Amino acid sequence: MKELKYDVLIIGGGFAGSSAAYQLSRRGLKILLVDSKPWNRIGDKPCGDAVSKAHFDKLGMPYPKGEELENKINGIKLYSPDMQTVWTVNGEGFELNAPLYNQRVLKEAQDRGVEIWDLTTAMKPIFEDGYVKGAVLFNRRTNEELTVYSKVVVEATGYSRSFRSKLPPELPITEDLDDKDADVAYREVLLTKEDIEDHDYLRIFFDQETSPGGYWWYFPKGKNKVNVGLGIQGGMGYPSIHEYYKKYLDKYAPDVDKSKLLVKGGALVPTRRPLYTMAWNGIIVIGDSGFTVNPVHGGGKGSAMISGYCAAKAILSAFETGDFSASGLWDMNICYVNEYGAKQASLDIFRRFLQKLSNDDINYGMKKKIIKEEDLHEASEKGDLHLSVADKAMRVISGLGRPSLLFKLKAVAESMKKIKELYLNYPRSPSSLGSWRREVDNVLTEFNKSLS
Ligand SMILES: Cc1cc2c(cc1C)N(C[C@H](O)[C@H](O)[C@H](O)COP(=O)(O)OP(=O)(O)OC[C@H]1O[C@@H](n3cnc4c(N)ncnc43)[C@H](O)[C@@H]1O)c1[nH]c(=O)[nH]c(=O)c1N2
Ligand SMILES: CC(C)=CCC/C(C)=C/CC/C(C)=C/CC/C(C)=C/COP(=O)(O)OP(=O)(O)O
Repeated sequence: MKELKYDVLIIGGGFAGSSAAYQLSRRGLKILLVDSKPWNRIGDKPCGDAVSKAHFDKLGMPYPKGEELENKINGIKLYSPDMQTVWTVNGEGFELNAPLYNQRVLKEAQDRGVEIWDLTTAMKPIFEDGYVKGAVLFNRRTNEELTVYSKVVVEATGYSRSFRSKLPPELPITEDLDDKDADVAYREVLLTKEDIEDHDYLRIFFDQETSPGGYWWYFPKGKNKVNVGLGIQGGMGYPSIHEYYKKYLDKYAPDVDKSKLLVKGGALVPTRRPLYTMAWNGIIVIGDSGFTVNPVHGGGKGSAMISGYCAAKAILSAFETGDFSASGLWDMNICYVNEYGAKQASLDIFRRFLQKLSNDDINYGMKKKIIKEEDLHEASEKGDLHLSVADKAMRVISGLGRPSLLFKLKAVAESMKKIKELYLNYPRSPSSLGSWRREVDNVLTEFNKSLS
């Protein structure tokens, strides 16, 4: 078959893959990006389409404009199980036309010298001499089966992780996902009968009965269009998520016109710390494939762009040293962990605590204001549950006269603090990965027991 040689092969053109291509463009490298979907459908995976504005600023990513920006977000209203207490969190964000923006990022990267092949699937990984040296592609637009060699393969295949899963199981880069470390999520976009009240605000409904292990959401895409859906924890034996959706839709979205359905569908969402290493010999993994999703609220498009940035940084370093080993690509880990990874690890622990709380716990916690918005902002943005804040909440929880998991909040804050410092001390070399990883596991397995 035909053989082509590139510097970098990016597999997957999602938020992760497109950002990696964008950040790498116009810097002396020959890049090829492939995606199984046709160009017009790239980036249409079922999503809430809600991304923070802060993510676009930090990475120097182009703002969504025109048709790419369906609705400006100014904050989030989150509700209690009994709908009695409503917290409001202010902050600017965007309700996106995800495929439209995703395709502009691709188009711009293409204008910057990056070659993009749509309708192309990476079938078989080229693994020779202990290294990832490319992949076998199938371009069904030209019906070709090409062999593409590369110094670095960027794995950005989403939750399916279809490429790296076909690699030898001895590679740390083939770490799989535990069922309970993921949520299944489903959403629909409908037009509403009446105009949406406070359409510049997102709505999040916490309820362990209507969405166990997750939550419901009401994300307005305009004055009369809303993205409504839910997420539940996998590997728990819960019935189909569409059963939960069909049963409790009217509670969280009574205003929607069910005869004006636009899109529908669902997918898997990783809710854990990232891969213990996101880089190995001749390969870097980003996006959902590298578990870059926020463990608490499930947002992963912002952190996918971040992983793409760090992937671009590490690859440029690898070429300047001519070293494409795990050691030569190790900056991928150091960069991402400092940017979002260390936060994920801390929120991984906090997630496990939240998922086991009862509706009575959440109702009491929100009504009695165990934390204020000042520390809530500090939480899901820095991953820090300050010990002074936990103490302030525990004094309120002390007023509870019934048994509850809330009484372990201080111990949770200490475990979060512990694993946070552990990730900030991420191994400087691949030869320390095994030792560090087992220490992380010990922290987690210990914590799982402390919640009982
Ligand atoms: C229902 C629901 C709701 C939400 C969310 C998820 C889900 C399922 N998320 C998470 C967010 O959707 C997700 O984390 C990001 O899209 C991750 O971007 P990726 O590019 O890694 O994935 P993505 O799946 O988009 O990328 C995979 C791409 O690679 C291609 N591909 C795969 N295998 C291939 C192969 N072998 N060869 C070629 N191409 C291949 C696929 O065709 C696809 O284009 C979210 N996030 C957020 O920030 N806020 C939100 O509101 C939500 N809400
Ligand atoms: C539904 C699933 C699976 C995930 C949803 C993921 C979420 C909640 C995304 C929300 C992103 C968004 C539009 C946030 C806007 C509101 C907000 C609190 C933004 C916080 O970001 P910053 O802009 O940094 O906040 P500040 O600058 O105000 O501190």
